[PDB]
Amino acid sequence: KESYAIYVYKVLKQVHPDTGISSKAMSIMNSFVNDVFERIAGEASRLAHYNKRSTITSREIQTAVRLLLPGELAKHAVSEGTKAVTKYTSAK
Amino acid sequence: ESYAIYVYKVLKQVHPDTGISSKAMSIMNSFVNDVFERIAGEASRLAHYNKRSTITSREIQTAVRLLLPGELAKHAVSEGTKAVTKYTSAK
Amino acid sequence: NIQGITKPAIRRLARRGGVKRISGLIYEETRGVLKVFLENVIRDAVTYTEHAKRKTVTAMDVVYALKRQGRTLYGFGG
Amino acid sequence: VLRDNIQGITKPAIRRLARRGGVKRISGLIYEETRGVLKVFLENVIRDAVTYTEHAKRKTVTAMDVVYALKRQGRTLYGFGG
Amino acid sequence: KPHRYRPGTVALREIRRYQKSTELLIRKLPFQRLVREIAQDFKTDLRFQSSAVMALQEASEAYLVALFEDTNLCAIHAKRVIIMPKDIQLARRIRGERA
Amino acid sequence: KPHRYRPGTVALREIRRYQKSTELLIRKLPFQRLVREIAQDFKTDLRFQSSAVMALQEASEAYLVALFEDTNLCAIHAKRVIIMPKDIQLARRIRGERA
Amino acid sequence: KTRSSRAGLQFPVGRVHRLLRKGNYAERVGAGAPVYLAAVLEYLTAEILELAGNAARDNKKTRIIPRHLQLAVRNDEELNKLLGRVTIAQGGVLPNIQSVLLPKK
Amino acid sequence: AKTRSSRAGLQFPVGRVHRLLRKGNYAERVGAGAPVYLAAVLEYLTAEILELAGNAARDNKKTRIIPRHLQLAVRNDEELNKLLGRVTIAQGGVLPNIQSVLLPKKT
DNA sequence: ATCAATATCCACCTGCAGATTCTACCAAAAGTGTATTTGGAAACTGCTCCATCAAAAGGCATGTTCAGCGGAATTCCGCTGAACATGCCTTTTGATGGAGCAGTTTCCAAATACACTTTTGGTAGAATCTGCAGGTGGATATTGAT
DNA sequence: ATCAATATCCACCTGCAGATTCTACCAAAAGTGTATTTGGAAACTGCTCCATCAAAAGGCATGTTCAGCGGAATTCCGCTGAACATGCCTTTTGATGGAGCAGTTTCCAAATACACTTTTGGTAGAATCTGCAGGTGGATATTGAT
Repeated sequence: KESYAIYVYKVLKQVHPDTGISSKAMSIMNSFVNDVFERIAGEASRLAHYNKRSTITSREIQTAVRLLLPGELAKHAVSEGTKAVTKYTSAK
Repeated sequence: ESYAIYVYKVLKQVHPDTGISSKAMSIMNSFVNDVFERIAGEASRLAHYNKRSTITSREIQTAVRLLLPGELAKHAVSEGTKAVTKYTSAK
Repeated sequence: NIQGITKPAIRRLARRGGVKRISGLIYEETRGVLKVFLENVIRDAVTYTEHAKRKTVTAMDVVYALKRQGRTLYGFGG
Repeated sequence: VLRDNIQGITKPAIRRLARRGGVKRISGLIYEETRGVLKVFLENVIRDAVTYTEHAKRKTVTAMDVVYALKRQGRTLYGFGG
Repeated sequence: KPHRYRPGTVALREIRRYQKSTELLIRKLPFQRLVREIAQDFKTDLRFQSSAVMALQEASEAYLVALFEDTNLCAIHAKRVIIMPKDIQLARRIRGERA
Repeated sequence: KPHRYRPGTVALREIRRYQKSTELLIRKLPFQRLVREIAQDFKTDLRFQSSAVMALQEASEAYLVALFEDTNLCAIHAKRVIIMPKDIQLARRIRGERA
Repeated sequence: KTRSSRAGLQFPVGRVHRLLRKGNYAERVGAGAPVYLAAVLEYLTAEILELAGNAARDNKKTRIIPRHLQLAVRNDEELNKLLGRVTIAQGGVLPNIQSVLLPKK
Repeated sequence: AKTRSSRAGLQFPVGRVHRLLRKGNYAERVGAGAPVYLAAVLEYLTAEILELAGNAARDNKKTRIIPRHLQLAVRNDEELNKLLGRVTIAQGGVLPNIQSVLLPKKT
C-alpha cells in the first residue's frame, strides 16, 4: 500500500525543519492529498469530455485547478504547475 | 443524439393520448442523461474500490441500490434484473 | 444595473416563496445575494468558455457550472 | 440480543456534545430529539457502508466501507484510509 | 367611494397568484445587463447565447424563490411575519453559504 | 453560606473546556453496541474492524457538534438561549434533511 | 434484431453500451450492464411521465409541459428526493402558504 | 537517469501521479504535462497546510504536529477552510467560539 | 346583518404558435461474424485481527433536592410597511447586417505499445530514541456573597 | 469595593508509547529507447444567431395615509442547572481460538479487436394540423364599510 508519506515528510522538513508529525496526522495528510488528487482529476476528466477531447493535458489540469480552488490558492497553484511544466519541458 | 424518441415511445405506453411539449421533452432528456451519469459514476467507483476492471450489471445494480430511494430502488432493480434475464434467454 | 432588479420584481419572487409581509431593508439584502450567486456561477461558466477557446458563453457553459455549484438545471442539457 | 442501545447515548454525553457545539442552555426535550437524529444518521451511513460490504462479498464491514459511504453522503472523513 | 383592501389580503392574493404561474418574475433586459456586467469582470468582450442568459435567470429566480422559503421559515421561527435581513442571514448560514 | 456557582457559569467553563479538546465525547462501548444494533437490524452476521466503528463515531459526533451550533444560532435567532427541539428541527429543515 | 428487443425494451441498449465505454467508467463493460442500465432508465422515465400525464389531466390539459413535470416530482416523496437538487426550468413551485400566515379566521 | 520529479524541480513523485492518472481512468490518454502539473499543485497545497499547521503546533508549544493542529490551520484560513468545507478531520475538534449573547455581565 | 365594490370562476370561442405528419438522404450506428486475449472466479491456504471471556478499579452516569432565572403571556405604543391611484421612462417586439461558432481538411508533435535495465520506496523486524502526557504544587485569576 | 472559595495557569518532571532509524530484500516502479499511430491544433469558410436599433408596449416610481406589526416592559412559574451521594458499567490489560480477509496459482467464460454489412436515428425543407392561451361575458364568492 503506497502512500504520499515520505514526500509529505520531505515538504514538511522544508517549511518547518524542526517540526514532526504524528501518524494520525500523516494519515489525515495522506487523505488530504488523495482527496484533492481525485477532485482535480475529476474536474479534468469531465472538462475533457465536455469538449470531446480524449486526452487530459496540463491545460485541462490547470482549468480544473481554477474551477476547484478559491481565489488566492488557485492563483498560486497555477504558478507552481506552470513553473514545473516549464522546467520539465526546458529540460531535455 | 437525444433520448427524445425513446421518451416519446415510453410515454405512449403510459399515456397514449397524452403529448409532450418541447421544453418538457428537453427536461426529460436532461433527466435521462442525469441519472445515466449518476448511476454510471457510482458503478465506476464501486469497481475501483474492489480493484475490478469491468462494470457489470452487478455494479449497475449495487449502484442503483445506492442511488434510488427504497421503493423506487426496488422496482428499478426488478425492471433491470428482468431485462438481463430476458436478454440472456435468446439467440 | 444591480438596481435594475426592482422592488416589484423582488417582491414577486418573495411571494412565490410564500412571503406575506416584506421588510424595507430586504430589497438591498436581496440584490447582494443575487450578486454573489451570479458571480460565483458566471465565473465558473466563463472558465468553461475560455477553456474551450470561445468568445461566447453558451447555455451548456452555464449548465455545466451550475452542476458543479450543485444547482443542476434541466432544460438546456441535463 | 441487542436492544434499546440508543439509550446508550446518555444525557451527560449529549450535553458534552452541545457544549463543544457552544450551546449554553439545554431544553429537557433535546436529549430524546437528539437520539432520534443520531439514529437516522447512523442508519443512513451504515446502510451504504453495508451495501459496499456485501458488494465486496465480505462479512466484515471495513473502515473503507464507512469512508466510502460517508463520501457518498457528503460527509468526507480524513483519517481512516481517506 | 372610499374602498380599501387590508394589508395582507392583497399579499395572500399575490402569493396564490404567483405560486400558480411559472413565468420568470424579473425583467429580462435589466437582468441580462446585470449578467453581462458581472461577467465583464472575469473576461472582456463576451457574448451570450440567448439560452445561456435564460438558464442563468431560470437558475437565479429559482434559487431566490427557495431562499425566500427558508427565510419566511426563519422569520416565523422568531414569531414574526415580516422577513428581515437577519432572516436571510440565518438561512444562508445554516445552508453553508456563509460561515 | 457554602459557595455556589450561578447557572451558566459552569456551562461556559464546559464550552471552553470541551471546545478546547478533541476527544470523543460518547462512551465508546455503548456506541459500538448501537452501531452493531443498527447494522444488524439491516443485515445479520456482520463483523466490524475497530477502525470502522471509530470512523462512524468520528463522523457522528462531528455531525452532532455541527448540528448543535446551527441549533444554537436558530435559538439565538428567536431571542432565546435555551435550545429546543424546534430549533434542531428548523436547522435540519434549512439544511435540507427534512425540508 | 436489436438488443433492446432481445431485452424487450423501448430504450437504446446499443447506445447505452456505447455511452458506457466512451464515458471512461471502466476498462471494460459487460454485456448486461447496458441492458440492465437501459432497463433502469426506461422505468424511471415511465414513472415520471406516468405521474406527469396525470398532472396534465388534472389540469384539463392533454400535453405535458414543464409545470406538469415539476408538480409530478415534488408531489412524490421518492422522486422528489431523487431530484432533490434539481431545478426544472419553467416548473414554478407547489402552492403552499404557511399556516400561521393565513387570515385570522 | 534522473527522475521526472527532479527534472520538473519537484518533491512529489511525478511518475506515480502520471501512473494513478492512468489507473483512475479519467480519459483515454494522459499527456506528460498533466502529471508534472498535478504533482506540483499537490505539493504546493500540502506545503501551505503544513506551514499553517506547523505554526499551530508552535503556538500550542508542541513539536509534533497532530490532527488538532491540522484542524486549527484549516479552520483559521478562509481558503483551506472553503477547500475543505465538507471534510471532517478526525480528532481535530472545533475552533473555540462562544456566541456573544452567551457571555455574562453588561458592557 | 346589510349593500357595494371587486375578485374570481366557468363556458364558450378562436387564431397561431408550436406540435405533427411525409419524405428523401445517409453517415454514424448497431448488428453479425471470426480470432485472440484476459479479467477474475475458483480453489487451496497462510495469517491478520476479530469476537470474546476474565476481572478489577474508578471514572462517571444516575437520581435527588432546591432556587434561580429564563421563557411565555400580555399590554402598550411608536413606526413603518402596504394599499392606491398617478403618469412616463424603460422594457419588449419584430427587423437586419455580420461576427464567431461549428464543419472539413491537412499533417505533425506527441502519445501509445513494447523490450530491457535500473532505481526505490514499501517493509519485516531490531533496537534506540524522544516528545509529551499525566502527575504535582503553587502562583494567578475569576466568582460570588456581602 | 473587600474578601473567601475555586478554578485556571503553568513551569518543572520523566516514565513510556509511539516515532525516528536502520540493514536489506526487491517486485514493482520508474526510466531508457526505438517503432507506430494519431489526436487535435491550425488555417479557410459557410452560415447561423447574436448585438444593435427603432417602434409600439406596458410595467414601475412615487407621495399619502394609516392599519397593524414588532419590541420594550412587567410578570408569575416552572423547569433547568449546580451540588452531592452512591455505586455501576465502562475502560484497561491480556490471552486466544479461529473466522474470514487476502495472497498465489489455475484457467475458460467472456470481453476485446477489426472486418463486412445492414438499419436507423438526426437533419432538413415543405406542408398540414391542433392544444390552448388569452378574450368575452355573466354569475357568484370574497372582502370591507356600516
